[PDB]
Amino acid sequence: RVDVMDVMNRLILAMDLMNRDDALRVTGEVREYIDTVKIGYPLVLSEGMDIIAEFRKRFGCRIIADFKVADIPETNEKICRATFKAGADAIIVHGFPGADSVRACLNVAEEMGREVFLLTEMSHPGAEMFIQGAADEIARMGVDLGVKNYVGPSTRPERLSRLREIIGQDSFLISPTLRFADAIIVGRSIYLADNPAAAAAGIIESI
Amino acid sequence: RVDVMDVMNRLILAMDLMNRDDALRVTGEVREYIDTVKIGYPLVLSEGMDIIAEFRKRFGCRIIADFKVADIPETNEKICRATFKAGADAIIVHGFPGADSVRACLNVAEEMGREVFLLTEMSHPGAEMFIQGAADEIARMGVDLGVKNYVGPSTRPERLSRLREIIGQDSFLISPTLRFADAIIVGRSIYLADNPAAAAAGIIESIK
Repeated sequence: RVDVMDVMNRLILAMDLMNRDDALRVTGEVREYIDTVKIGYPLVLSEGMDIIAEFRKRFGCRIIADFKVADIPETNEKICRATFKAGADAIIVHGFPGADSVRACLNVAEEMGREVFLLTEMSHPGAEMFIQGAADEIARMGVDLGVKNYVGPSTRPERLSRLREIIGQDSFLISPTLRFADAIIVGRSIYLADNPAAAAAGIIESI
Repeated sequence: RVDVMDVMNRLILAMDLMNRDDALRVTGEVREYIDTVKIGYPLVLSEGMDIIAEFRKRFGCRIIADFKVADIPETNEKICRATFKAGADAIIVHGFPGADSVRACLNVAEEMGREVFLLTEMSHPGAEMFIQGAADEIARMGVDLGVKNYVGPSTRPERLSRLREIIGQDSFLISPTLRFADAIIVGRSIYLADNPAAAAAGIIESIK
């Protein structure tokens, strides 16, 4: 789809290592296979937000900030602004705090020319308690607000098809499958592999 | 209560300013009235996590990291560990992602001798959609897991009474009232005032 991001090889690296040397080194080993990297709080809190600009300059990659933004609207605005100022191309935001909290993020993203990904569901066991039951309504909330980028789980394929039905065929969907999602997110299988390149290149072979 | 934190004057400063100079300056202006300061992501992402240790050293204050932790268990562990290593005395965690996500935080806090605050509810308008309906069950989940520190909203007094009933009389409850909560959180009324010290001192006079 032209109006949503192009992710090289439909493979997003979840760079969840917490030290700068390893994150930069392991990312380097697989740089030829991916142009989009997802980073989260453990890395940025440990090493500083300046690491975002570092990735983009050293590897030329898009950065998705997996910050699971989940505050009140005013605070969400400030988190998004700081994150985009640091160079992030996109930010992942929770839907459970409701529509105004999501809209706050969309406002800043539109202002600054960046993207919001709405996290519709999670797949860790505790997600059954509240998240699973809210997933469909959160996805619909996103659609109603004009959200064009979504994160959904891959552990249950039939959940991905359901998400697709809600968000439509054109919105961008990434999942941690490619019949429904536009790109897959892979972390450990790559960054822990004794040969990250052998892991990455292999995954792209199947894709 | 002896086994939960003593907050000076029952007043927590929500230091939500985003630049280091102002945050340190305005905090300095009201330093004698508070020993517990809540810091969030806008400040820490803008200025670095090193600012946490700076607050504790310059003001001798306790720091609560209002990071609204809301990830999977493994990632929650790492966020908590990084935050505690940076010197935070406590961290605020969402309950919506469920019990294992909360327990991950509790594990690290117990290891490192720090505290987890469970956020049971929020008071912005959008909170009605999903958070309001989950609040009682989240508070009960906290109790069942041995959580001793909670954050609840104050805009609805009768919600604080309900929360207090669930968590019992001894757990520590903070809220943005003092008949139910152990301490109140104040931000803008203090840090955005021609004379923050006048605001802080005044608030403390009402508390008796």
